[PDB]
Amino acid sequence: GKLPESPKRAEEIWQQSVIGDYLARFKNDRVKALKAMEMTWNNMEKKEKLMWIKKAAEDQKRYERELSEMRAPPAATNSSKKLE
Repeated sequence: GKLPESPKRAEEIWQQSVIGDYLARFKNDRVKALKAMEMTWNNMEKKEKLMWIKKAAEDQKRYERELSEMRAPPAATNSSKKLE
């Protein structure tokens, strides 16, 4: 495929999700944002971490598809195929 996108499951769904409010607080606090997010993810365990993945992994699809599509003229019909 492509390039559509490429979520990132964990760091994607969540980072973008929080980093915006984390970077916003200090207006470029990223330093804190990255931690507040990193830590907060690891201290949690598989709970957060694993699940964060699926959020953007669940979202990653859209985007896989963008690509694949391409190549998935079939990967679209002949798979990419549909194809069943």
